[PDB]
Parts: sequence; C-alpha cells; structure tokens
Amino acid sequence: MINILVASEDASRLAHLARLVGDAGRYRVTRTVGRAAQIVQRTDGLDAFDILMIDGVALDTAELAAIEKLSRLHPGLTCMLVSADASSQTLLEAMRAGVRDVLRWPLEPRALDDALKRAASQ
Amino acid sequence: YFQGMINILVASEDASRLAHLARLVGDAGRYRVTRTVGRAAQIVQRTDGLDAFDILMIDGVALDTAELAAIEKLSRLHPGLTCMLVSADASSQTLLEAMRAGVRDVLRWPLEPRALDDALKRAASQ
Repeated sequence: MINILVASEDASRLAHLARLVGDAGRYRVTRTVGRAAQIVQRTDGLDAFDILMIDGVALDTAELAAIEKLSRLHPGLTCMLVSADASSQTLLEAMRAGVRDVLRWPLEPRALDDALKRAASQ
Repeated sequence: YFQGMINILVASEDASRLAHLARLVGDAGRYRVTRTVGRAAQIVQRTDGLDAFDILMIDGVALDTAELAAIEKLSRLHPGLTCMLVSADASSQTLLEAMRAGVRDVLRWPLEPRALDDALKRAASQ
C-alpha cells in the first residue's frame, strides 16, 4: 500500500479530499489540519509518507517557501497541490517549490486516480 | 564563487538552437557546459553517463508524447539531475505535463539572459 498525507486548513474540505483519495485506490490516507508552514515546524514523521497533498487555497510566498523546505528535506516525498488556480505563473512557482503534480479544485476522481497512479509508479 | 563544479548537459536536435543555448549558458556563469545533438527520446537510449551532470537542459522544439516519456524516465532514473525545459509554449497544460514528467524549471524561448541566470542560480543552490 501507498501511504498518503492529506493537508488543508479547512476540516470540511480536508475530510472530502481524504475520502476521494480513499475511493481512488487501496492507499493509506492520513489527514492533518494545517498549512505547509505548520507541518515544517512538526517535521518529525514525514519520512513515513510517499505522497503529500496540500490544499492550495491561501497559496502565498511563505507557503511556497514551506513546500520548498519540505520537498528539499524529504526527497522520497512526492508533493502535490490541489488548487483552483490554473495560471501558468502559479504552476511555475509550485514547480520551483518542488511540487511534482497539480490537481484542479473541484477535484475530478478520474484526474486524481491518474495523478495517484503516476506518483505510485515512483 | 565556484560554478565550475556545476556540470550542465544541453540538448537539442537543432544544432543552430543548441549552439545558441550553450553560448548563453556560458555567458550566465562559470559552468561546465556539454552539448548533445538529439531529442530526450534519444538521450534515454544513451543513458550511460548522465550521473556526471547536475543540470539537464532540453529544447522543447521537439516536445511530444515520446519526449515527455523520455524526460520522465530520465528524471526518475537520475534524481540528482535537475531537468529544465526551454520552450516557446507558455500554456498551463504544457507546464503541467513538464511538471508531471519531472521538469523542475521552464525557461521561455527566445531565451532571456536574466531569466536563465536566475534559473541556473536556483538549480546551483541544490
């Protein structure tokens, strides 16, 4: 089984995301209420996870700095961003912060399934 | 200070674009630039030696399904290799494809020396 950490600062959004990830396959899903900036401070344990999924709602400079610090300290961790922002500039920022995939919000189960099978290969 | 430590491989099937790119990479700093005429689809077959390089630059002039498969196979087999794509295509969809194939930076074509300098200093830190 693949071990996935799902993160958001909105519990009702987080619950929804974790269910869809569960419906996508036989993965081991874990939920956390918090920003990337907050997971950076409690970094003790991220080595257990294969995929990190961050809900890119209030995506700014501090959050991108936190994802860059997370991806750089945990190379075996595939970071994915769930955002409604489809701009080239935001994608470029995410890419430069070490994000290896970006899923659209609202989440499409076909898109998510394909995304999780790509990360499962590595 | 010492950039001569950074080994860059520059690749394109178009010798004219390749020469130009390698020239600008040289002007960007004291890096060790190596040129290769060919697609990523061809570099995947001649994989013997990529462990020597820190940055791989691919010309998006030949960007298709086979190239994206080749870049994904290259990036996955060489994690210490930073892959960069030089493309004129600024679409969100192409960026997303590159990202998904393991491309860690995308530079516009025609190449802007300020953009390139910033991009190469970003990859040089890691």
